[PDB]
Amino acid sequence: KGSVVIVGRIVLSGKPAIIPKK
Amino acid sequence: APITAYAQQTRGLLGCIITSLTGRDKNQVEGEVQIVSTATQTFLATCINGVCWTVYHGAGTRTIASPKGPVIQMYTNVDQDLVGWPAPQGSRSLTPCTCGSSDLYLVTRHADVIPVRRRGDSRGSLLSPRPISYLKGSSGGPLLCPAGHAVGLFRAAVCTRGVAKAVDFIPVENLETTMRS
Ligand SMILES: *[B]([O])([O])[C]([C][C]1[C][C][C]1)[N]C(=O)[C]1[C]2[C]([C]N1C(=O)[C]([N]C(=O)[N][C]([C]N([C])S([C])(=O)=O)C([C])([C])[C])C([C])([C])[C])C2([C])[C]
Ligand SMILES: [Zn+2]
Repeated sequence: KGSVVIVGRIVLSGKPAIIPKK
Repeated sequence: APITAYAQQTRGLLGCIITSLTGRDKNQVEGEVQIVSTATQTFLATCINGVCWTVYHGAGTRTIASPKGPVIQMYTNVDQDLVGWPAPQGSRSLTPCTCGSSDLYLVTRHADVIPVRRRGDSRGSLLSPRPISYLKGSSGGPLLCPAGHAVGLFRAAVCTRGVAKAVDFIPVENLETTMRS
């Protein structure tokens, strides 16, 4: 049987941030 | 501080299937909750105190893919519907709730946090019913308290007519008991 794979993440430790322009 | 969350997809269908058979995942890890998948389904896994916990009904008895190959489960409790593997190098752990609050917030696989009021020790009522399709793929996710501490792991919805009015969760106390077994 196959292994459970990590396909993505959810981060709770993030805080309001000004999105930077590139 | 307000509980906010965001999601990020790390791999696709073909990459996921290959990594499943291989059992070797070299991707970098970040976050407290991992979006996890099998060939059958996709659900969530929450890292709490150095251990990555998920739902037994989703992971079964499988290993988790890692840089070093498959990693065997540390804890397995069919009766409590739990499994645990050591938290992946890179993940960040949540910590058990101490304050004993009754105002919980469920974090879904789409990174939405919804308020739920604790009723029983394993039940809580959504303050805003949503179709079950909204909650789909969220079992194994966290039920946080206003302080951001793990109160339980989402496992099933109490729904009717296709609308979830309440949720069934696994309180963190069963994790202690599971580890102690
Ligand atoms: B997880 O992503 O795997 C998933 C998430 C879920 C919320 C919308 C999909 N969990 C499940 O699929 C669980 C798992 C399976 C059944 N299940 C459910 O959530 C189901 N709900 C229940 O079985 N609820 C019952 C009570 N009912 C019979 S009722 C009136 O249908 O709610 C309990 C609360 C007693 C558990 C469905 C019907 C899929 C919503 C298991 C192992 C419980
Ligand atoms: Zn708390």
